[PDB]
Amino acid sequence: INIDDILAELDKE
Amino acid sequence: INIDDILAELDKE
Amino acid sequence: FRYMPFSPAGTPFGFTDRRYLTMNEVGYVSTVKNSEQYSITVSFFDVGRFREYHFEDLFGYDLCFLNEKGTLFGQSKTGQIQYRPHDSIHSNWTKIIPLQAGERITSVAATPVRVIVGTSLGYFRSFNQFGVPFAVEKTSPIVALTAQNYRVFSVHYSQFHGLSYSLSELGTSSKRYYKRECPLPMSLPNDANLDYYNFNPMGIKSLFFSSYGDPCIFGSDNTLLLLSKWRSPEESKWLPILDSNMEIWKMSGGKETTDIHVWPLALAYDTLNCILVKGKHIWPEFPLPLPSEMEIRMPVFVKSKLLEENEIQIPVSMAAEEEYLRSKVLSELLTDTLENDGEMYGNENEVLAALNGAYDKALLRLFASACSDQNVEKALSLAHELKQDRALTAAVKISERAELPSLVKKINNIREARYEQQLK
Amino acid sequence: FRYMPFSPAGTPFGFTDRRYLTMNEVGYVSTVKNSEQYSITVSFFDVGRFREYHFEDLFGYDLCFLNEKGTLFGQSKTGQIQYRPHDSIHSNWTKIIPLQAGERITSVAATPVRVIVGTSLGYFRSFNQFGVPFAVEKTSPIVALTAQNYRVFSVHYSQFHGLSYSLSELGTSSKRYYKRECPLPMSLPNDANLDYYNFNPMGIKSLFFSSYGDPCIFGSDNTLLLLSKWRSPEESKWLPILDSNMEIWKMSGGKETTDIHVWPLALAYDTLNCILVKGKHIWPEFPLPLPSEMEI
Amino acid sequence: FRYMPFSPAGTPFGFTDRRYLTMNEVGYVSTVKNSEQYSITVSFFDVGRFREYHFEDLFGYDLCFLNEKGTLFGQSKTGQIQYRPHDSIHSNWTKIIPLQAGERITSVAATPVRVIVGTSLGYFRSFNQFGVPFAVEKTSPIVALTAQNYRVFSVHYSQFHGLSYSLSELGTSSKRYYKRECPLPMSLPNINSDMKKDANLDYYNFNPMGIKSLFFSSYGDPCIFGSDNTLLLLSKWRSPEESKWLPILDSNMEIWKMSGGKETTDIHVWPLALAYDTLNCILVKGKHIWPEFPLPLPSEMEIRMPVFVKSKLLEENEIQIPVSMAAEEEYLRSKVLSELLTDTLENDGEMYGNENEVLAALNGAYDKALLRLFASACSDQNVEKALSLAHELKQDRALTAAVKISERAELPSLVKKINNIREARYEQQLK
Repeated sequence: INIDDILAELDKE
Repeated sequence: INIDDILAELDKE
Repeated sequence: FRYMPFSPAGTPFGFTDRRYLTMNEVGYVSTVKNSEQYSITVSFFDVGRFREYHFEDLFGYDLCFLNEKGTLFGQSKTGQIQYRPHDSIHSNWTKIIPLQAGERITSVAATPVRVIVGTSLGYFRSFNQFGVPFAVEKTSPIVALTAQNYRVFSVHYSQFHGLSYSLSELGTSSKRYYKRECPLPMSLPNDANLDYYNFNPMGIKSLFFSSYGDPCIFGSDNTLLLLSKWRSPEESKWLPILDSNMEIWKMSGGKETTDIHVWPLALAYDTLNCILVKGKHIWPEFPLPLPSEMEIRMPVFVKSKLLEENEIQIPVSMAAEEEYLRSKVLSELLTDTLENDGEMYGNENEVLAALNGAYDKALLRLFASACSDQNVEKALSLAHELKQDRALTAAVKISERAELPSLVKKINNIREARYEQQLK
Repeated sequence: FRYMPFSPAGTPFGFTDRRYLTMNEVGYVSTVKNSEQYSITVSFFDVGRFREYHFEDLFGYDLCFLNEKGTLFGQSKTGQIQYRPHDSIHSNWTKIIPLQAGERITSVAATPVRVIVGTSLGYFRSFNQFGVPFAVEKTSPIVALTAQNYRVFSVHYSQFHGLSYSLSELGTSSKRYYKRECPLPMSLPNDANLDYYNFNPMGIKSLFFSSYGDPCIFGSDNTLLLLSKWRSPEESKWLPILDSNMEIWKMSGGKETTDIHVWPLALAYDTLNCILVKGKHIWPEFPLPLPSEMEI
Repeated sequence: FRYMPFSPAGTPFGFTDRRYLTMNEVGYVSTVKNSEQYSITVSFFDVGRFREYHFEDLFGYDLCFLNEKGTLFGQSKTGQIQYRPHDSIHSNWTKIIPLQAGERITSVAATPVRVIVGTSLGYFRSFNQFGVPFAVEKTSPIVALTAQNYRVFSVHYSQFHGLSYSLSELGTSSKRYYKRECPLPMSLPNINSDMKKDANLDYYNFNPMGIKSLFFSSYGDPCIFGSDNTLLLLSKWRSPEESKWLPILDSNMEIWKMSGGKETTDIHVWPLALAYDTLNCILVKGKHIWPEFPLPLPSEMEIRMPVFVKSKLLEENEIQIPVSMAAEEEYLRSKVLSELLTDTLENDGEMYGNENEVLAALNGAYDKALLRLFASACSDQNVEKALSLAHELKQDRALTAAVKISERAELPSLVKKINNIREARYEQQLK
């Protein structure tokens, strides 16, 4: 499972 | 430096 | 038992006429045998701030402590001490500590505002930076001292307990104990390096407060121990936060060495300032190498497992576990610092914020792997350990992508449960 | 001094190829030497509640701890541990504990919410029931561990003052110490039972929490020691609430018999759950006698 | 380790047939072997108040404690104790303390209102002056006890912890702890192999811990005097996190100073009591370090902070001390006593009726000694060190004195900085 896109979303918050 | 005279004043208080 | 004069990161003479008296993040102090006297050199790592100097030692100082404002010198047998401010603005002062029969000065320490002397009979003598005595105290025999601002970390030894430690604050009014002679779980030394252990029987290579003010110690097992929760007597714990032997092993591409050693200078947040000593002896030599940096790592890695997954490369899932633990510890420590003492350098709040971010991020990776192995129970437990509500949201998105609707609802319950507390 | 792998109420191999890893009120775990590996069996006393099972042991576990939710296994030299939940709903998990040179796992313990590993170098590693690490702590060398819910009772050894004990609680906030390496009033061992004192040199037959949350220990002097009022430092003392030598003597009608020995399993409010052992050895063999109960 | 019966300032028989059971500011108690029995004598230093008496001991009392109202006697093996009031108003009473196999009474203590018995198993048994028992308590093995009014200072020893101490109060109903088994940093005796033929070996067989005596000071602070001949006083005992043991007298150093800077081997100090700033003692002249018969007249030895070095004392030359060097010790000594006395008054109030005047004079000597150090710093052009000293001043009139000294030294920058201290204190005073 790739979550790199989800992790990036969390940083932008 | 001699301070005996200054010390005496403090005692009388 | 023979009490030996201790100084942080000091080295023995060995077969030479020179050694390091002490050593830390500020600089290093060396002494050379000059026929019947000594030549002492005080050097700095920040050449811009301070200027390296030297002088002749007619007493034979075997004790030293270096801070940013001055250097403290001690003679273990005659009991003569000297404090030398770095700036010429302030004057040097000299004192002779009273010593009973057989009594030796075992350790000295100095901050910009305090000067400390400990003896083998347990005499604890403190002064201000100008040599004005504050109070003489009797404790258990002292073997090692360090200090930072108004706080003192002392190591004691008895024939009953072994090693213990005390943690105190030298306020304006009186000495207050945070911790009084609690167990010190440092491994003792159990050879080519025998000269060192004759010089330093306890094997305490160095000890210090971290930059954020938490006590640390570095023994012969080459493991950095940090004292956690010391403000709460019943919660205080010693934490191994760095196995330098394991880090050296990883640097060497998983190969065993016998010629690379670590010499501890200081701990700055997450980085151990040290000297990497290459050679036969485990202590640094002349000239002193440039200081190196070694990031702290929780000792949770196995050599056999690290080899299979292949400088050694660490798989993302395995590195996430260590990063989670490392973040957890550092976050807890720094928060306690901020909730009690406040800031010291000016970036603690930002460090803590980034720290908590790395914590949840590492945790989410462990969560993803648990989802990958269809392990809903383990994943749910991981989600409970999340800090940010935004991380719980991220966890939900991962659960959805893993097609685990049962997990999504349970995590959403956690979110609602936290929102519930927000309405109170 | 040698750090031997400890488990509650464990027995030595002796001249046989089988022994008991651990033993308490829940059940008993045994291991048998076979041709190339080992065979571990987990059995229960309340057969109506749990399913007895067995499996091949390729690693050679010599450490074990059993609770009402699962069984914990440990290999002292390779640092390998495995947790097996009693239900099939929950997965087994295996993990390897880091060990420096000469470091051995000395004791393990588990609760429904915690997994504990102690070493000869004094490393205290804690996990949850899924293997997620929570903390790594440095203490005195650990020789024995036991746990109940969030509470932990550990026995430590020092070169200087010998045996000591700590009592702590691994709460949701942080680990709190109620007792920190305090004196352990237990009597050290003072022969056909020579294999046992080589297997367990400290003579600690077992240790556990009572049903009301009090630390108990059962040494070689066969006396059940109970730590009472541990929540209060001023009035915390150990109470010899049961000399099993006396209770046997009463059952023999006042006749000194060297045939019967007591093997402690648990403390349950009013009685001591145990195994009454008849034979040369002071430890139970196969088959395992029915559990007995001694009044306090 | 063998627990030996302890009594304050007790001496061994040695190679004679008599010894002192106990000894303090009130008087001394001796016992003589009388064929198959013993002759116990109770003597006093105030012959005007009390009358010396004696009696026959058919029990072999090896334990004793003396106070102003009565004398307590103890038998370590049979567990028999007896309390004998000095005055005839109240009767003597005898009790038998329960003892297990191998259990011995290790120490007894008595005040006019409390009687305490400690055993080798750590049993702590207390009574009132009439023998009415309190609850029985279990603690660590007790090796030494002392008491004052309702408060008890106990020393404990195990093979686990070493030496610890407790400080408690025996109230009407129960025992309250100020301090419970905290570390006792008293130096233990270092006995050698040449000590096996030493003349004083007999003492350390009689008293292994080397605790020559222990007591409350007249102002109520715990003190102890071990084989290193250093008086240790417990400070800040009302605040558990602040409690510290303070070395306030090196008697070896004082003897050396008395002897005109000469090393001796025949003069020893036997501690009786501490009265404010003076150690009441016996000066023992001879081979043995404990006093014998007949007993010398009590001496007085003023306490001195151990900050003097022999080599520096010789250079500046009974040994004469330069005023500047004596000022450091006097500042420190006044600082300690002032801190101790202040805590006493703010918690217990006066005891004798002149403490506030004592404290007032004390604070006067403190600032006065501090000003001398201040002057010396001014003399050596050391403005920074002088300013640090000025911050330690107590009286505002002392700050004024510091200003005048600064003016005479022609240090105007120092004057302004000291005046700031006055201003800074006035601000805090209005809050």
